[PDB]
This record gives sequence, C-alpha cells and structure tokens, in this order.
Amino acid sequence: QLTLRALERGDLRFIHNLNNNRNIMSYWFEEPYESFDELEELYNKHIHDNAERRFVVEDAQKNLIGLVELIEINYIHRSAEFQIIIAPEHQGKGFARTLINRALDYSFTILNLHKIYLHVAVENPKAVHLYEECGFVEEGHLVEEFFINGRYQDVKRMYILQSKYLNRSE
Amino acid sequence: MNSQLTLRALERGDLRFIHNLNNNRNIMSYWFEEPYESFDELEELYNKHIHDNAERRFVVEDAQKNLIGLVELIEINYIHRSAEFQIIIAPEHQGKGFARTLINRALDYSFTILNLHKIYLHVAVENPKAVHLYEECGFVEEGHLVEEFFINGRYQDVKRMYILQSKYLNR
Amino acid sequence: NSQLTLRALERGDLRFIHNLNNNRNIMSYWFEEPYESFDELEELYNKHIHDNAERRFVVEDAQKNLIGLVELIEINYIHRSAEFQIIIAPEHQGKGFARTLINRALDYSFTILNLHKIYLHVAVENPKAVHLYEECGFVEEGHLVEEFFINGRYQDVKRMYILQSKYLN
Amino acid sequence: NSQLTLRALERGDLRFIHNLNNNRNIMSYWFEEPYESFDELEELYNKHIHDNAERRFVVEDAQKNLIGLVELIEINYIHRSAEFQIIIAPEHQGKGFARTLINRALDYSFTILNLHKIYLHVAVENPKAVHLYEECGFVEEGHLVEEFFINGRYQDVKRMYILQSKYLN
Amino acid sequence: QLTLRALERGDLRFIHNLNNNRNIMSYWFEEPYESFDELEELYNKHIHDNAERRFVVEDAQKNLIGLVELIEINYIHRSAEFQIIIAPEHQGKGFARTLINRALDYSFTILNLHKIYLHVAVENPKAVHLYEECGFVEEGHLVEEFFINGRYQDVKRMYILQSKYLNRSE
Amino acid sequence: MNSQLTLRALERGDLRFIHNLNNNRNIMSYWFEEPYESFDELEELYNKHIHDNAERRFVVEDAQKNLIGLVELIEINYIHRSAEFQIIIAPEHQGKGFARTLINRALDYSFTILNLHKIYLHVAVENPKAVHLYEECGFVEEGHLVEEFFINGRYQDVKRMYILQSKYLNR
Amino acid sequence: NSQLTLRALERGDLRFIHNLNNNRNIMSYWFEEPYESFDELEELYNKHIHDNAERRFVVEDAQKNLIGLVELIEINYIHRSAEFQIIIAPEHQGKGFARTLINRALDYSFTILNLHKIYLHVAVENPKAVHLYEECGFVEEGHLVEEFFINGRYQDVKRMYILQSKYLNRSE
Amino acid sequence: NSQLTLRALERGDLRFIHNLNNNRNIMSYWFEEPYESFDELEELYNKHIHDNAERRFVVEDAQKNLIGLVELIEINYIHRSAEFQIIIAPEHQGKGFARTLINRALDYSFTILNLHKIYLHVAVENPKAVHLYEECGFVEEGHLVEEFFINGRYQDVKRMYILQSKYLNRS
Amino acid sequence: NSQLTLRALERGDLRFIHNLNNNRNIMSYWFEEPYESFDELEELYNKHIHDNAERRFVVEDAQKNLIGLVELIEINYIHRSAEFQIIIAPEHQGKGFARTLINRALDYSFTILNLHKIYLHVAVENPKAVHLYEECGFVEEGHLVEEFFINGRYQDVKRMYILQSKYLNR
Amino acid sequence: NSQLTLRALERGDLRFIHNLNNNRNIMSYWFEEPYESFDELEELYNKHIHDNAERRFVVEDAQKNLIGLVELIEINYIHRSAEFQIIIAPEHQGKGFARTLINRALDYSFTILNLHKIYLHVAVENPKAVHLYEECGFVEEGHLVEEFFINGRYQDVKRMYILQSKYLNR
Amino acid sequence: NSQLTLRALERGDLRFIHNLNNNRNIMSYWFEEPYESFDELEELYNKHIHDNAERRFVVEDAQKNLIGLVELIEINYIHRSAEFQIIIAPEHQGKGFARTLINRALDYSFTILNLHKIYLHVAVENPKAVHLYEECGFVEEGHLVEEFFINGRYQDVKRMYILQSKYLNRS
Amino acid sequence: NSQLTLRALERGDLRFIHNLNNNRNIMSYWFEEPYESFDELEELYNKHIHDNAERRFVVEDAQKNLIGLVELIEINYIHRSAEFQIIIAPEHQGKGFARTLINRALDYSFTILNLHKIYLHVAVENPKAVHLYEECGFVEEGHLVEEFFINGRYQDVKRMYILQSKYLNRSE
Repeated sequence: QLTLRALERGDLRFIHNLNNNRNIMSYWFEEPYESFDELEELYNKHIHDNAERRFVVEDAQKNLIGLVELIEINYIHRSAEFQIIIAPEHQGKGFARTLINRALDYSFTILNLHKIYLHVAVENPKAVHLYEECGFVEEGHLVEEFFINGRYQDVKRMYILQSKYLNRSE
Repeated sequence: MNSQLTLRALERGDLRFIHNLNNNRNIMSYWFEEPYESFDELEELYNKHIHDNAERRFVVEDAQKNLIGLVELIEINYIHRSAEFQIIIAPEHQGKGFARTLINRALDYSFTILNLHKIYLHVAVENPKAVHLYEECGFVEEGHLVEEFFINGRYQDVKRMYILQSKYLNR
Repeated sequence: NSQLTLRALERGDLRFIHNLNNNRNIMSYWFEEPYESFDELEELYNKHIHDNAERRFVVEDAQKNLIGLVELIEINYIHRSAEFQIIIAPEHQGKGFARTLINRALDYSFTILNLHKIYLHVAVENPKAVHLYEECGFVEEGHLVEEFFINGRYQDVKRMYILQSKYLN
Repeated sequence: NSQLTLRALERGDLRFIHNLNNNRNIMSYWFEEPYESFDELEELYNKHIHDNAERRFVVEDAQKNLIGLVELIEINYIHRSAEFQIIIAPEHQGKGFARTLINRALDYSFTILNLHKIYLHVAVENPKAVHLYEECGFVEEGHLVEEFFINGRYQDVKRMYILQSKYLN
Repeated sequence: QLTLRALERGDLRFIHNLNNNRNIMSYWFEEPYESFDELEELYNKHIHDNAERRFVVEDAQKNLIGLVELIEINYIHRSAEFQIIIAPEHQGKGFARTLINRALDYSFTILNLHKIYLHVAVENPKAVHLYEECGFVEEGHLVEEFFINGRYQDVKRMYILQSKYLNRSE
Repeated sequence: MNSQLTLRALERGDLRFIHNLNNNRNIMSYWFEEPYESFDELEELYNKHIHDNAERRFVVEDAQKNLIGLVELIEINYIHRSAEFQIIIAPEHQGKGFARTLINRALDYSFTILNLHKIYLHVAVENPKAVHLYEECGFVEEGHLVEEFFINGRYQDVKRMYILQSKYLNR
Repeated sequence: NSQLTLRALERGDLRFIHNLNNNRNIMSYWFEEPYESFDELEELYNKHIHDNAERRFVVEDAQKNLIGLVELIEINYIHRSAEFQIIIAPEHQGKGFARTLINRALDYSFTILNLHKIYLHVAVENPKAVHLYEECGFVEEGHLVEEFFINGRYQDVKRMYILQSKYLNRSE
Repeated sequence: NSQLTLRALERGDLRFIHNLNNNRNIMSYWFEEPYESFDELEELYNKHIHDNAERRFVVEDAQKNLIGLVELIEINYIHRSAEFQIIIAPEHQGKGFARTLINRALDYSFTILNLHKIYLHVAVENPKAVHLYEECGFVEEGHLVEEFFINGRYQDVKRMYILQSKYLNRS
Repeated sequence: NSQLTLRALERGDLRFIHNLNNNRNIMSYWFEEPYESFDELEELYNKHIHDNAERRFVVEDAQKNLIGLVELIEINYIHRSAEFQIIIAPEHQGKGFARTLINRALDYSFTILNLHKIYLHVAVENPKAVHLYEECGFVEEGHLVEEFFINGRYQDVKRMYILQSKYLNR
Repeated sequence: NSQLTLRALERGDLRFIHNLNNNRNIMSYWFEEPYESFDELEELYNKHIHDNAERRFVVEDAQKNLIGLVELIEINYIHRSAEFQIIIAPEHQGKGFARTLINRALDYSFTILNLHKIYLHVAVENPKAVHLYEECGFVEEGHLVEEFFINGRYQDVKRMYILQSKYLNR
Repeated sequence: NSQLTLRALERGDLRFIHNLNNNRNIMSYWFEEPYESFDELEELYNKHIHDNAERRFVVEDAQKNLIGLVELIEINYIHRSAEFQIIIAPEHQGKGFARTLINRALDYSFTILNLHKIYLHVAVENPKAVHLYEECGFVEEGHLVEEFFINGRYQDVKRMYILQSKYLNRS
Repeated sequence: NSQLTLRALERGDLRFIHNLNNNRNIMSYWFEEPYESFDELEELYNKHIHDNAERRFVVEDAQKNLIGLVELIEINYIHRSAEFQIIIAPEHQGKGFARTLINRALDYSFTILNLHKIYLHVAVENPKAVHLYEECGFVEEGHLVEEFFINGRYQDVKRMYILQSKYLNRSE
C-alpha cells in the first residue's frame, strides 16, 4: 500500500510545512533555514551531495504522508542518523512502523550500512517505546543536548545494527 | 483577536510589502547594513544575503491573512548572544493594539528558540509614548544616544532599551 | 501640484527614461557611461543597481501618469554635494510642475540624504530657465565658457547652486 | 520484433530511465556516479552529455511506446570493449523482445562503434538469463565471487562475453 | 516624416534580411556572420561597445525603411566610416538623401566627429554621383580592394568634413 | 524546377532536420570534428561552435519550403584556401535530380564569395555512379584512400576528388 | 609625541595587527567577521581591501617602531558616524601617547572624513580609560548592560561620544 | 609545566598535524571531510579557512617544541555545544600534560567561546583514559556500540560531557 | 628645466604617487574611487588600467629623480574637455618648475589628445597659485561656493580654464 | 623488509610515478583518464585530489629510496571492493619485496578502509606472478578472454581475488 | 646588410616596442586599441596573443642589435589584404635598411601568408618617403584628407598599395 | 641508433619545438591553431594539455641531445587513423636516424594506441623522402593537387599510408 520515493524539487513545499510545528531550528546539510526560499537555495546547492538522503512517503492515492531522512552518512564507519516526520494529519494510522522498517531495509540492503542511530527526546516516552519495539536500543542518555522550547533538554540515543536487522530471524 | 495573528519567515513574495512599509518612513532603509530605496535594489540585496544569519525577519499576518507588519532582528551576535529588534506596523493597523502582542512574540522567538541573552532596541526620544510602551513590556533604558540618526531633516536622539533572557523566561 | 509624487526608479521605468532621452540632441549617460538604445540602457541599469553615485526618481501624478524625471549625479559623501537635473515630458511641460519638482528634489537631497550643496547647469541661451532656478533659490556661481558641444556649437552654461541651510531656513 | 527501433537517448527520456531504475534494489549510477532522484539524474545528465565512456539507447515500438533501455558503459577506445546491460519495462517483459534487443546492441557496438569485445554480468541466482545470453552467443569467462551486495547478501555474478568476429561470422 | 531610432534586439531579424541580396560577407564589429543566431550572439557580445553605432529608419507608419551604420569610429582622429542599406521594397522613393543628412547631422553634432568617409563600388556610377550631390568628395580609388561576385573590385573612398557640413552656408 | 531551390545559412531551428538526416546514415556524425548521436549532444555542440569559421552549412529548401538537404563545407583553411564539401539529400528527394544543381551552388559560394582555391570531397569507391556524377560536374580523382573510414561494419575505400577555382570560374 | 605619525594600514602590517589581538581575549573581528589565526586574518584582509565601512591606521614613531593601531568601524555616511577604538602595544603603554593618538583619530574623522559623530565603548571595569576619553571630550550616552561576554561573564560597557562641532569649534 | 601555550593553527602547522594523523590508524577528518596525504589536507585547509564549525590550537612549550593539538569540532552556536579532541605527540605522552591541556581547552570553550556543553569520545577499550577524563570533571552519558571502524574492527566508545555551569563553579 | 621629461605612468610609479598623496589633507581618489593605502591604490590601479577617463604622467629630470605628477581626469571625448591637476614633490617646490610642467600637460592634451578645453580648481584662499595659472593663460569662469570640505570648513575654489586655440595662437 | 614503509602519495612523488609508468607498454591512466607526459599527469593529479575512487601509496625503505607503488582503483563504497595493482621499480625487482608489499596493501584496504573484496588482473602469459598471488591467498575467479591489447595482440588476463575474512582468519 | 633578420615578436620585445612608440607623437594602437604606458601594452599583448588580424616581426642583425619593427595589421583573409607599417629606431635611420625590410615584409605577405594586396599610409608631408615606396613598387591609390590628428593637427596621407601578382612576377 | 629514445613531450621542450618550426616555412600549427612566436605556442600548449587528438614525442639520444620530434595528429578512434610526421633538427640529418624513428612511431601507433591506419604527406618535389617512407612500408594512395601554398606557389603532395596488420604481421 505505502510507498517511498526519493525526494525532489516539487516536494520542497511539503518539507517546509513539516518543519514548523515541532519547532526546532531545521537544517539542510547542516546549514540552518527557516523559509522556503532559504531551503530552495540549500536544495539546489547540495543536490550532488551524498552525506544525506531523503524520501517522501506517499500512499496509493499520492497523499503526502511523511518524510524519512538519513543524515551524517559516513562510508568508513558505515553509519547514519535517521529521523522521521509524519504530517500531523496522518499520525495515529499505524504508519510509523512500516516506514521505519523501510528506512532500515534501504539503509541495510541498498546503502549497505553497518549502523543506524537516532535521537528521541527523553520527555517523549511513546516514541522511545516505539523505536524499542522496532529493534532499537539505548546507547546513550545525552544530558542537556539541545535547547528546545525555553530550556536544554535530554535525549536518548538509540541504535540498531545490520546483522541484527537482517539476520535476527535465522 | 490577538492569538489570531501569526508570524511567518519572510519570502521573496513578501518584498513588495516590505518596500511599501519602508516608504512611509523617510529614513534610509537597510538590508544587512546595506542601504536601498527601490524594489529592484532590495530584491538584489535579498538574494545576495539570503543565506546570511545576522538578520531574521518575520511577516505578521492575521487569520483573514491581511498583512499586518514586520518583526525584524538585526545584528545577531552568536558569541555575545545579542540582537537588535525592530518592529514595523502598517499605517492602517497602527493604533489597534497589536504592538504589545507582537513584541511579546519576538521576545519569545529570540529567547525560547534562538537562545539569545539580550534583545535591545532603539526608540526616538521624541516619542515618549513608545518609550513608556516598551517599559511596560519589560524594557529598560540603558542609553540616550545623542544625535544618533539623521531623520527627516535633522539628527535625533534615541533611547537604547534592552531586556535580558533570564527576566523574560521568569516573567 | 500636491498630487505629484516621487518614487525611486525601477526597471519598469526604463522605457519612460529612454523616451525622455530621445530629443535631447546630446549623448545621454548612465553613471557617466553613454547610451543610445534601450538594450544599452538596460544593461547599464543592471550594472549600477548598487552604485550610490547617482540616484533617480520618477514623478507621477494622481492617476499615475508619468510626468518626469528627477536625477542626482556625481554624488559625493565626503564633501556632501550632488549635481542635479530634471526632465519633464513634452506632453506635460508648461503646467506649473517644475517648481514643485525642484522642491521635492531639494527636500529629498536635504532632509533625507543629508547633503550640503546642490548644483546644476543651465544653458546660457536658455534665459527663462536661469530666471526660474533663481526663483527657487539658486545663485549663479560660474559661467562656464564653451563647456558643452550642442547643436554643433560649443556653448556656455551657467552653473548654479543652493545650500542646505538656505533651503531649510 | 521487427518494429522495435533504437534511438540515441535524449533529455526527454530521463523520466523513462528514472522509472526503470526504481525497482532495481541497487544504487543506479550515471557515468559511475550514483543517483536516486530525477533531479539528481538530470544534473548528472547535463554534466556528462559529451562523455563518451557510456552510450545509451532507448527502445520504442510501432506506436512509440517505450519498451526498454540499452546501455554501454566502461567503453574503452584503446582496448575496444564495453560492458553492456539492458532493461525492459515490467509491462513489456516476457514478449520475446530481449533477443532482438541484445542483437541490435551488438550490431551497434560492432558495425558502428567498432568494438572488439562485449561483456556483461548476470546474477548467478538468475539461471535462465544466463542460458539466454548463451543462446545469443555469449560465453562465461568468469564466475565472480561475492561481487555485489544485493538484497542484503553478497552475490555471485557470471561475467559473459562475445567478440566482433563471432557476431559478424 | 521619417525617423531614426537606435537599433535594438527586436530589429535584428530586419538587419539579417538586409544582409543577403547585395551578397558580400556581412560583419558585426568586424566579426563575420551569415545566420541569425550568429548575429544574435555577436549582438549580445558587443552591446557595450562603442566602435560602431546603428540606426534603424522607420516612417510615420513604422515600416522598416533601411539602416544607417557608422563603424570604425575613432575618437582620437575623430572619424568614422558610414554605410547605408535601404530595403529593396523602399528604394526609388527619394529617401536616401534625407537619411544621409541625418547620419551626418548625428555624427557632426551629437558625436562631434571631424570626418565621415565611405566606400562605393566604382562599377556603380549612380551612388557615386549621389554622395557627390551630398557633399562627399573622392579621396581615393582603391584598386582591387574587395573580392565581390567572382573578382576583385575597385571602390571609391569618399569623405566629408564637419566644418564643411555645418558651416558651408555661412 | 531547380532555380526554385534556395540555400540558406543554418539556424538552431534546423537542428532537428539535421539530426534526422544523420540517422539514416549509420556512420558517426561530426560537428566541427567532434562526434555526436543525440539531438542534445548536437545542440550543445552547435552552441559551442556557433562562432567557429572552419565549417559553414546551408539548408536547401524549395519554393514550397520543403526541406531538401544540406550543403556543408568543413576543414576550411584560409591560408591554403581549401575546404571539403559534403552534401546530404533527404531520402524522399534522392533520385529527383537536384544533386548537380546543389553541387553547382556550393561551388559557386565557395569560389565567388568565400574566395577559395580548391574544394575537395570524399565518395565511396563502392558507389561508382556517384563517382561518375562528380566527374561530370568537373571533379577529378586525386586519390584512392585505402580503408579510410569505418562504415557499417567494415573499413571502406574512398575517392578523394577535387576541383580548382580557376577551372570553375572559366567553365 | 612630536615624533608620532599615522599611516594607513597595509599588508605588511598584518603580523602586527595579529600580535595585538592575542593577549586581550575578546574574540576579534575584521569587517564583522571573526578570526584567530594569521592566515584567517590575511584571507579577510584581501576579501575586504575595497570595503569602506572600516578604515585602519598604524602608528609609528620617528624610528618607525610600531606603536599601536587606530581603528574606525561601523562607518555610516548617512548618519555620518563611526565607532573608534585604539590599541597600544603593551611595550608602549604609559608613555603618554594615547591622547595624541585620540586627537589624530578625531582630526581625521572630522576633517578628512567629514563625519558628524564618533562613539566608542569602554568596559565599565576600566575607570582609568573612562577618565581618559572623558578628558579628550567624550561624554557618556549609555551604560550598556551585560553587553559582552568577556572572561567567563557578561560585562557592562560605557558608550561614549563626541560631536564634530564640539571637536572643531569648542575653542572658537 | 605552565610554560605550555596554545596558538591558533596556521598553514605552516600542517606538516605537524599530518605527522600526527599517521599513527592513528583511523581515517582523519578536516571539517567532516576525509584525508590521507598532506596535499589533501592543505587543499582542505584552504577550502575551510573561514568555516567556524571547527577550531584548532597548536600546543607548544617555552622552548617552542611541538607538543600537541587541541581541536573543537561540530560546534553549534544555537545548542552551544562542541566535541573536543586532543592529540599528544608520541614522545610527549606520559609526562603529565594532558590534564593541563584538557583544562586549557575547557577554559577557552567556556570563558571565551561561551559554550554550554563540551563532550568527547574515548575508547571503551582504554579505561585509563576514561578515568583520566572522569577525574577532570567529565561524566559518561553514552556507550556507543560499534561506533567507529578502527584498525581492523568496530569499536565502542564512551561519550563523556561536562557543562559550563559546572566548570565555572569549580575547584 | 628643458630636461624635465614626461612619461606615461606605470605600476612601478605607484609608490611615488602614494607618497605624494600622503599629507594632502583631503581624500585622494583614483578613477573617482577613494583610497588611502598603497594596497588599496594598487588594486585600483589594476582595475582601471584600460579606463580612458583619466590619464597620468610622471615627471622626471635628466637625472631621473621623481619630480611631480601631471594628471587629467573627467575626460570627455564628445565635448573634448578634461580637468587638470598637478602635484610637485615637497622637495622640489620653489624651483620654478610648475609652469614648464603646466605647459607640457597643456601640450599633451592639446597636441596629442585632441582636446578642446582644459579646466582646473584652485583654492580661493591660495591666491598665488590663482595668479600663477592666470599667468599661463587660464581665466576664471567660476567662483565655486563651499565646494570642498577642507581643514574642517567648506571652502571656495575658483575654476579656471584655457582653450586649444588660445594655447596654439600665442 | 620489515622496514619498508607505506606513505600516502603526494605531488612530490609524481616524478617517480611518471618514471615507473614509462615503459609499461600499455597506456597508463589516472582516475580512468589516460596520460603520457608528466605535465599531463600533473594536471590530472590536481583535478582528482579529493576524488575517492582511487588511492595510492608510495613504498620506501628505512633509507627512503623509492621502492614501489601500491595502487587501489575502481573503489566502490556500497559493494566494498577495489582493484589492486602494484609496480616495483626495475632496480628493486628480484629482491623478495612483492609479498610484503602485497600484504601491506591488503592490510590497509581491509583494516583501515573497511573493504570486503580485493581483486586484480594478471597476464595469463605471466604464470609466475599468477602463482605468486595464489601463494598470498588470491584465487582465480575469471579467465578473461582477449581483454587487453598488449604488444600487438589481444591477451588474456586472469582476474584473481581475496576476501576481508580470509585475510583476517589466517 | 643581408645579416638583417626577422623574428616573430615575443613578450620580452615589448620594452623595445614601447621605446619606439615614445617618439611618434601619435597615439599608438595594439589591435585597434590605444595605449600609452608599457603596462597598458603588456595587458593588451596578453589579451590579443591569439588574434590573427595583426602580425609583427622584430628586426635584428648579426650582432643581435634591435633595428626595427615590421607590422601587418587589418589582415583580412577573405579580401586577402593588409596594411603594413615599419618603424626603424632613430639611430638606424638613413643606413639603407628600409628597402630591404620593406622587401622582407612583402616577401612574407605574398609567399607565406598568401595575400593579394598590401597597402600602407605615408604622410603627404614626407615626399622623400613617398618616392621611396614608389621605387619599391608601391603605387598611389588615395590622398586621404585630414585623416589623422598628428602632433597638433590633422594631416593628409597617401595610401599606397602593391599586388601579389606583381611582386612575384618582379625584377 | 641503439642509443635512441622517445619521450612524451613536455613544457621544457617547447623552445626546441619552436626552433624546429622556423626555417622550414610552412605556417605551423598546434591543435589546428596557427602560431609563430614562442609565447603564442606556449599559450596553445597550456590550452590543449588535456586534448587527445594529437600526441607528440621528443627524440633524445643516450647523451640527451634533442634529435627530433615525432608528431601524430588528426587522431580518430572511430576510424582508428592518424596522420604522422617527423622533423629532425638540421644538425642531425643524414645520421641514419630517420628510419628508426619511423619504426618507433609506427610501433607506438599500432601497439599502444591500437590504431588501424597511419598516413602522411610528402611534398612531390621531395623524391628522397618519398623513397624513404616507401622503404618503411608506406604506399601511395593520393597525389593531392595544389594542396598547399608553400613558397609562393601551390604544391602537390603525396598521401601515403600503412595498415596495422601490415606492420605487425608482414613477417608472419
């Protein structure tokens, strides 16, 4: 039913809408941005660049569901950071697992990465329990990592490995 | 009402409106400390500094999407954690009591998101109602700048007023 | 007269400028670079969009008819002085618009731009123009001998000036 | 089968190429530079428009339906050899079009381009494909051990070849 | 009635048509050209450049009448070469004098040049007699100057001076 | 008739037609000694060498404006006053007897306008009718180039044939 | 003091600039861009050779010892103002030079540049400097609160200013 | 021992940095971009000379001998954080400089650059070093599993941090 | 005095120009762009090397000591005029070189460059130079009020002029 | 023999590479671009300095005489393989250095670079080297027919390979 | 006297060319572009190094003394024409080199460059020189009236030419 | 002759190239662009360092005397052909070198380049050269009429050629 498509220029206005509400400073290849035109200029500059890969998610009706990002990709350590944003009008439909699995399948089969980690705000038990459900395990509890909404907040770092993902059924 | 108003990062399309605002005023207008007068100069300036992060600007519109004004932070220093705030309300929305709501919104962004230590601003000595307004919002005078700006025919004095992050967050 | 407004010049106004510089019988310049054709002028316009040495303002009226041009050149921010010229369209010349125009320019050059002296050149063989600028408050400071080749003959211009303090008081 | 034609690839064909490289489950390249998105591919396409290292040909039929792609890469003008691959659209696979396609490529690579050897890789775990290329006249020359990571598992490809003299005689 | 307008990009297709029939190799700032696109590229390159000035001629109906060119303009010697091309559908209407006079008036008043010369093919008595009519005088008969239509052809060089043009009535 | 045909310097718009011609042929096609296959390659080549004068090309159309063929001079040397001529007629106009008219037109341009001394051309040994054609137009063999060009599967011989300016003008 | 002279800064002078901006421990800036290494600075110098927002002058004595630096930054020719500052090389402080320099800076700014107003900032924790500029005609227009993070804490600084007519016409 | 000093890196220091990143048997990075040869580094140094995400100091002594390098990387001026690394030359290890240098980098980070958190990475397989950092005020916040491929295999590293509020209210 | 030469300026001479413009006590420009440092002036020199608006000539004796600068600016090739300025080294004033200098400049502008008018500004409050120029055939044509800010007060310059024919019919 | 070092290549070393590729008797490339002259190779060197496809290591003894070249090409970071080649100077062959060399390369590619497969071509008609590589753990996986034109005839190369685990479980 | 030789101009020859264009009291041109200072010329030389409309040879002797310059300009490869100029250094005038040099430039023009017409300009006010050229084969084709502004006034020049057909069938 | 070696041309070598293209009095060319001055050539060299349409080799002897030049131009890898020519420095002609060089050029072209056909032009007014190339396996395929303007008149030249299988397999 659900599909993942590599991101392209048409998709930017959708990206841009996503990067509002949850109200961090957003980034594109580590360069920060607030406005469409800013983003568009960043998009055009880093079109060649492989440190980050993005995939829009649409359904069988082409409703734009959410975004799967991979950043900080390193091909020596063979690792990457993953995050995911679902559009508010599509949360609570059970989609997030399917997507995480598709991110992991891509990273661990096509990109051939060794390790995917991610970050979840400690003041968000639900997500933690979700990534836990999907294979992730805590490797860190990072104290005062980010200033969000008025204060420095803690976040869990969580990770999964390739042989685990691919071979844990054998 | 005033929850009804919303901030929104500026966009190429917003330049006409900016230009209209900076006309009424009869000072020179700067964009990243660089002067301009015509829309073309501005568009050329906008594009040059589209990536620069010493200034950030928000368009203020309402629920019916009318264009209300501009919230502007310039001179952002990310070592000393400071910036200068300016606000501009369109003529036909002056005197409807939005200022204090917009001031509060800008303070919010500067302190809860951008994580700055100090916002300061300039007001004309010759406009005490505006000075008594900011004071009411928590601003305090730190300077009377003598003959600082050449405005509409002569040099004018301005109050430099500030507010610190610790005082806002604890309001 | 009160209807007249001033507006920073923009790209769209280049047609109007070009039509105005048609009859002059002299080589019109742009940031001291000569030009005949729109295309020449446009390319120039893009090149000097940020050059502060010159500043231009279009005059339009009630229902936005293009009346004329106000122009400052050789602007110098050390000595605080500019040369000034003004052109009104043929189809609006002789209505009483010149004065108002002159004024609005001075107002700009003295209340906004913070200049000390404004000078201009008028053809000697233009009697009434010289008397006009006198009425607005200019004074001859030079009678410039054989300064400009015009209609196939070197001619005399007067150079005329007015000061910030004399406008404002 | 006789209806099928070959056509140098052009910009307009980039959509067709992109759709074809969707399912592959591997990272498609362009002049050895990887790409996922149309926009990525387009920018690449502009960059290597004159690079001779690779050459591409779109297959279309009677009423210009896009059938598939023929592709030569690592073309070497000293040793006179290219690697070769072919992709047919899902909605035209299994019609008897492969053979014809293979041939037309060889014809090109040997009658026009003046190459000596054509090689290609087929997944070992693809029995019938290997038998196919044998029928057109390819011979294994290598069984390449754990060459490509595919579906999360390093896999074996056979490398298969055919020569100019063997096509032409 | 007749008017001269500085040349611009819209006018190129008209230029291009003119530079066919009379069948020399045509030039733009001394660079040669045969095709529209060639010309257009030359036009865009030498838009700044002042060695040459061109003026389309239109009537009170905006019919494109002909072209007045000035080339080899030198502001030390204060001289230029002039030529003129009328479109075949507008020859024999007595226009050529009016135009030559307008070229001379421009060159000698606005540009303030000292001397305008030109070339006419010796095997064209009519034009010679025309320029003669307009003030020009022969300063040279240049032997085998140009290869035209199969052979090297002679041309008269003819000139007029500024004080002559402007003051010969006083 | 054949006065009815006209030459015309090539233009960006003519590239589609050129591309269509150079398909039939199953040689590689060059544009300023640089190979191409797809329309995009050609457009990119065209624009690069739009100013180069080592080659000149004319489109041949008729009175009803149908596209007839291409007259092409390459390798123009302006010291030795020489060039190579090639001609290409669209399929559906081959065998209507235009060639000799077009050949004569190209010779005309080369010799009465471009002022060249020698036009030479290549013809396939394996096509004697074409060879007996050029001879009839005044061309003469100066060489049998052994295995010169790789064409449609093997190396072929070609006649190099020429004609000089003095012989044309005195025809 | 009779000996002292000013010279517009040039490339040779960069090593000296750099030696000055070390053991004072603000972050330093060229045209509002930060820098710590020589190379960093050099790159910035070249990038900003045209730029008229800031003018710098080296001070040398009659023996051509490099005495100190006079900077003007934030120069605006609409408001006709600028911000001044001065740095003397540690091995030359307490030799009475500072006043003479300040007069020269005010003289250039107000004659040759034809500026209207010159301001500067003094750390509040420097009473002696405050007094100095105060002697030279400068007056307090601001006590800027927690303006700068210097040495592990935020610090107050005085803004001080002098006007052109004051400077030129005070004795008239 | 106080004789030790820190000096903003200069092009001329690159050889020394290269000599340092020989031993390591990791891949070396300059601004998140990998290098091996001095020529790669020098070309990287020039590209990134203005970039502010990283900061490097060469440590020398009274006798101007080259002791070591102090790096800050991944500097973020919103979240006010940065990763720190130190390298001592082989022949200067075990002479008691590390704590002093650790303490100098902490000083710069918190007194001049006005950061809030400094963190670093240390091999799980080097408890000596983990206990060293702990004694200097660092606390463990993570056990990164198989984070870095280093000399033959994937290794775990402790991530340790320390906060500005704590370095300043220090013993 | 008869030995004084004039030589086109070049890069080598910049040090000299720089030293000369040192204590001018008003800002020096170069093609209307202001400068203070040698480095600034050098960049400027390279930028305007083919710019014709201005032309500069170094003066040397038969021993090749650097005597002065002759400088024409605001050169207009339509109206054939220029502004002229001259600077003599502090170590060569009061030797009666000026008029020879003034002359050689006139000579070049009127016999080589084909200009019609030369004009120049002289501080009103420097009456000696005023009379000097009068003595060479310059004549007041303007008393320019408050033209230049100099030494903290706007001052008056005379503008003074001579024609090509008055130079040559003498 | 234990003293042999390996050092990343740099500009200084190009002379050596150039000399080594001299009488190869087939064309030498650089990032897949062919070259003959030092000057050509230098330009090439600057063009691909940050290109990761290929990596090169110079071999020296404890006395720093230039011993050989170790070279990895066609490096793919997804599939984790490279082609390997090695050249020893004519004046250092027949000293038993190859295997030490071969090893150090393997060592780098498998323990630093994180690669999974190394492969290499050896002329069939050079059976000694064939067995040499066999002796270090390489194994035929292809007999490539008429791959390369060498000395006026297309010749056969074996392609031979080893894995990361067979190197390390030894 | 045959000892004299001609040598395609080199950057290093520029000083000498500059020394030559001092005396002249005309404005000097390099590729139809005027110059005065050596710095203008050197910058012009580099711009036009590939341009083929002009050609220059330095004349030296057996003892490698610099004698003179031979220039061909306005070269047209369709009409096969060019203007020629010569300059002899002051201290080498009236020693009988001119005719030899005239004859060497004629030789190059017609035997190597394959031109058809060489013309030149000479002052009407220098009959000595007009008679010199006439003796070398040149014939008058024009009396250009007030053509060049030279040292104070406008001057007439003879335009003289000579054809290739005539230099080759020469005595 | 046993001593002779070939080396791909580099920048140092340009002076030598230039000295060669003087007193032979064709117009000379680099990548089909004309040139007379050293500087001209140098500029062309740099412009065409990538270009593979032409390859040049310097000949040196065991003492490193610069003996001559071997050029290949018009190289095409579809038709696999190229045009060869050779120039020996006047002070080295009649030393028997020419053949050995021609073999080396044919060897590079037909082994390392894997070309199919090598042609050259000889002026018809040079019987001796014709004979030489003829000895080396070249055969006439054209008598190109008035091909080149050389020395004040248009001149005939022979086109000659040899094929790869000939070169390699003739003794087989």
